Amino acid sequence: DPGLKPSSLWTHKIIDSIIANRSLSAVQNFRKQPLANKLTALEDAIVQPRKDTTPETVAAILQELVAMGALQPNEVGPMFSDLMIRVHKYNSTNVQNNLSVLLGDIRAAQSEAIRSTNVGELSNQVVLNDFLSREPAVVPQGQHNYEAFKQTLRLMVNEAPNVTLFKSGPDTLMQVNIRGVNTVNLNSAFKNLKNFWGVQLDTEIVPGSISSKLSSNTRVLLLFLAPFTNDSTFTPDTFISQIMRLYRETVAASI
Amino acid sequence: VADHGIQPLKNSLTGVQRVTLTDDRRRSCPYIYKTLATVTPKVLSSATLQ
Amino acid sequence: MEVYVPPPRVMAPTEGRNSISYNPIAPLQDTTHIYIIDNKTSDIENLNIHKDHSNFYTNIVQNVDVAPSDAATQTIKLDERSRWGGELHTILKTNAPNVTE
Amino acid sequence: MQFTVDPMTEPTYLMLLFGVFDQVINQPTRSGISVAYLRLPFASG
Amino acid sequence: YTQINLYVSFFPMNYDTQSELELMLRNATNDQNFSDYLGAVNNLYQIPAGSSTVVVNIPDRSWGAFRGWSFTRLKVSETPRIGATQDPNFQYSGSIPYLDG
Repeated sequence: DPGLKPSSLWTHKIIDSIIANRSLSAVQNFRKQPLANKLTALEDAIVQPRKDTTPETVAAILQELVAMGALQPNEVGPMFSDLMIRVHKYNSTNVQNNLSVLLGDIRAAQSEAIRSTNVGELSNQVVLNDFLSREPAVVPQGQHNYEAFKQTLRLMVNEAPNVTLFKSGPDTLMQVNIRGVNTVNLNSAFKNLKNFWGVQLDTEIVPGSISSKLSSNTRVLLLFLAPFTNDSTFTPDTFISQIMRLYRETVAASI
Repeated sequence: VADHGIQPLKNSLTGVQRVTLTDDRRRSCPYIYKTLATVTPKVLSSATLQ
Repeated sequence: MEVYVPPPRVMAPTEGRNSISYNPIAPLQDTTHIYIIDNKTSDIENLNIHKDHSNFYTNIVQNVDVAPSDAATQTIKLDERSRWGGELHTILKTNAPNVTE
Repeated sequence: MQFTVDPMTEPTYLMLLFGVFDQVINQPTRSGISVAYLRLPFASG
Repeated sequence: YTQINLYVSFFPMNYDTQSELELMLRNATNDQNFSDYLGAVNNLYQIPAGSSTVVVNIPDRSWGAFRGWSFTRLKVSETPRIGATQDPNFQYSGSIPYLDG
């Protein structure tokens, strides 16, 4: 999208995510809401607000002419309001079909670029390179375990046999074939691992209160990446370099 | 007493309404003491689609 | 054995296509009548403080329930779906002399 | 509401202001703006 | 008044970057909404000379999203009436507490 599309449409979608397809997470968010936020989602079950898709369809083909290099990016400023002022005047069924056929040729032009190049084989990397983008890329107390953790995570995406690595709205999940607790939230695992990069195992009155703050989410992520690392990895005598040689030898021994 | 034809209405008729009454030469005529009019809405066309 | 189940009728909707809308009372799926009188323009202020019946600012709401000056400021909302049209019917009185300034 | 004030010597008003909300704007095409005024509770319309 | 001009200020944004912003602000989802900071409906109620009580009255309305009250007396000789073009009963040029605080 340019984008002309809003994000987080939960005020229109939380009520047919409970009735249709029976989401338990949508129920837990819905009971939490105040009474005013709750009544603005009960009407959208009854009547759904109809949105005009004309300016989103016209702006879809102005971005294609930029993508083909037909016109400069400063020209979709004036040319968009010159094409919307024409379809407001001469609006008819013969025009509304002309927008859809041109829009149908945009998706058919790029779906041919997907099947011929076979980028569906690299569908794991596209979701994953989008995830490692908005990250800070410079952590305090770390930065050699942090760079090496991403490289062993990109290695698991390419070398593991069947990883789906899909995403929900806000975050990115990751599903492997170990049944049960397949899924790992990669986003909330990097907020738990925000402080635990340059931690060294020196200051412990009792063992614990460092390895106990590792939640059950990010502990499973440290279990999936454990066979695909080495000792020529995370810098030695740290906290994360001794987890990854503990979880490696509880998988290489449990065979 | 007059009888005018159809003229299109606005979609939101406010509470306070400007009634300006003038002569041929764009001046406020002071010799009027009683004036009133009626407006009845009717449907001319639809601005829905197509 | 092929029992005819009739369709339940709809009771065509309020706030519809031709709906003169005012918020507390019920709307009208019809045509209506509003007035621009010079009896009112009285007890409303800041609209004519010294003004003739040439330039005068009237109230068209006629609501004796909420009054005064709150009958004004509220709008008679015609529908956006239809393009409307109004018939004007005026009544005049004057006392203009022959020779004047 | 029934207020009770001291008896002064000359007539006074009473500035009573009800706390309401007050909201408004799009430019879909050049040289064009449509607006929508709204305020609650005292809706102007 | 001798002469009166209006001044505006143009931000010199690059036309490539501006054209992305100009395309996103012409949506119906990116509508710029605002709010009056006071958020109030101001009603001036008459208190005559020597009287101690005043009784306000509001009939049945829809009171959704009500926020609160605020009240302070104001003298008639110091408070004008705004929306008229000229107030001949307002002979006062001191501080006006209705529009100043």
